[PDB]
Amino acid sequence: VRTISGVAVVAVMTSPGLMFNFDPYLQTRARIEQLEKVGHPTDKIELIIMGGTFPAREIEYQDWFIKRCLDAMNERESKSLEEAQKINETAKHRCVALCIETRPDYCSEKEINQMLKLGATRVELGVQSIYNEILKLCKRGHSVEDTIKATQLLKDSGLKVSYHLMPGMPGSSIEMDKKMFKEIFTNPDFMPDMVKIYPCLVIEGTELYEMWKRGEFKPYREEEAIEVISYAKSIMPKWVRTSRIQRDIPATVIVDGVKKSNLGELVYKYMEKKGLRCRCIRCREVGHVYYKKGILPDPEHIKLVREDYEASGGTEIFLSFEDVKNDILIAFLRLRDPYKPFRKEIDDKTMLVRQLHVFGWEKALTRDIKEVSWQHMGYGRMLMKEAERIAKEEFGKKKILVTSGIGVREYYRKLGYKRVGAYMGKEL
Repeated sequence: VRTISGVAVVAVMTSPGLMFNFDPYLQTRARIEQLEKVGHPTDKIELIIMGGTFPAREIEYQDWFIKRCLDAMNERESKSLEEAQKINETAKHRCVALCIETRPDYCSEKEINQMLKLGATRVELGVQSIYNEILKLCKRGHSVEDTIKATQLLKDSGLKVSYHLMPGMPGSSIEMDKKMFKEIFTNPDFMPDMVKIYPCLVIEGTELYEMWKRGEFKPYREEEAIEVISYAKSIMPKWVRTSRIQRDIPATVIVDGVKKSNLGELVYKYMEKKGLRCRCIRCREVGHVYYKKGILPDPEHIKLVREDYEASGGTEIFLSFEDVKNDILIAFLRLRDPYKPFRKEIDDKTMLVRQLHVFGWEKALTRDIKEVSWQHMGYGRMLMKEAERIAKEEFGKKKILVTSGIGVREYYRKLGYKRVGAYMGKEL
């Protein structure tokens, strides 16, 4: 069987899910209830806004949609978005993360301002491909230049950046896809924090369906998808987090393409056969290593580790606590020296804490030591202390701004941070 995490994922659908006529409150509440039915904790919630067009909707609609999702978490009505957010800072169901999915050409400064106002902590760009040939071929409404610019504006606003990517699009190839993944992790224009990967599928009613019928598009089968994703994972940097390889599309709607439901497991077994190692965040995090391999961090070998890389014109500092003998990731912090910020509260003497993650409670149903956690052991506070030290003593910055989930602001207050516009900030 699978694993129970301490963070509840609540994914909701915006208007043009079907059962609740896209009501934000009913979707959020129904998902929480459903999770409580099966004994999954719901005190910490990652809210995911699905649709990819949300940032293009009227602001009135966005504010209301997020307000009502928070109302369902707060279990009470609110007069406005801002009040629902204030209430949620101390509610029983805290919004610790808010991910908004969007097309890369709907990611202007104005839209980023609005997303920060909503409390967003992560933005998933519908990149699909980094090659303009492929994008025009499939009549996508964005360029690779859109993706690059959006990525930079997001990073320099302190937000986590996720790329949705599709191997096997029309016009592509196995080698071309492999090159795309190498470029995404070694070209500073890209360097995303997360990637969501799934091979391109043929679903009736899409342009891809039209191309497929014309004989223009033969989608990847399992073998091809496995080869590309296995390569991608073998080269993923330690600072990249991947999504569980899966899809919420039932096999009876897939005209052509990968139908089987265990693509992630197939990739894993292929990587074993070929001796391909995976060092990315999902592969090494405590809960996954315990579920997969039955072992726990060896405290004699837990160290603070640091890895730097150039991204979108600036410097990313990836700090982690890690069992370096067994290569197990316990916690990490993303610190950025920004490049060309535009937000009012970001100086040229400002460092950005874009993310702090301590892997916490986790009920591994398939192991005999069931519950395991690593919060309240000091790793988060030690990562923050190191981040402040690096910011002040190495980069000569004078203030540090934290991108904080609504429901996480209380944590940063305990560490001396105060609200600074959309962020939690501290003078160094």
